Amino acid sequence: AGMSLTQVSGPVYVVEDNYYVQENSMVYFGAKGVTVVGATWTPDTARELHKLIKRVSRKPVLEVINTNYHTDRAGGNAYWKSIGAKVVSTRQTRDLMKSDWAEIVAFTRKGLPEYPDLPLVLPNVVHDGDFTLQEGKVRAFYAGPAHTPDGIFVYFPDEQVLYGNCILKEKLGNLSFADVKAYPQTLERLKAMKLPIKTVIGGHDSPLHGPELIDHYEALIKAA
Ligand SMILES: C[C@H](CS)C(=O)N1CCC[C@@H]1C(=O)O
Ligand SMILES: [Zn+2]
Repeated sequence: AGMSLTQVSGPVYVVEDNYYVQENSMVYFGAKGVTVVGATWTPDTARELHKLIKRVSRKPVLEVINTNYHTDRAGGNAYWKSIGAKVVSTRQTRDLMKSDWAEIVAFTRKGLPEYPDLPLVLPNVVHDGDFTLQEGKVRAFYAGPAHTPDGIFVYFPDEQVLYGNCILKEKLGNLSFADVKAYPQTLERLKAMKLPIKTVIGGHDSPLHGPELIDHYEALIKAA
């Protein structure tokens, strides 16, 4: 399918969005409502994800998390706002989106001319630090700059799943916005947290990996 929504563990699902360059996002099906992790590429791709969500649960989509300011994590925002979902991010992500959205849209369209020239749609729930959703079962945190200055991780403690965002993935990928020297420092700060992790979901390439994906990418970026 153009997009798939698949259970990883209990309420924790992975989204494979095959539009444009494949990106993987996540969904958490909570008792009172649904949390989307990563807005997907466009308002149309967001609508496609919502269609899949409405075959699994009738509960409202409460919020979407922009895990960075880039088009693959924030492009769907207009759609999510249009159906009453809050758009959630860190202060830094919101700040960078405000200043740099035009630039990232232009960059995206250089490789993907078919990609729409999307207007800015900012997060409207903006956090000064780390934050949780779903009564602490969805835990967003910043461990430093990497693929972008602002990219965050999302951890699901009950299921021991870490969403890797654009930070963790199989291939070196795009380094145009990256802090290449900070990248391994951020991955080491992450590993120093000693989170129980059974599964890491890569934000690009094949989603399902073990905790070793962290060390895999760390080795790649040190050689870049
Ligand atoms: C389409 C490009 C290829 S460098 C891409 O993968 N982008 C552009 C912004 C979001 C995403 C990324 O770098 O993770
Ligand atoms: Zn990405």
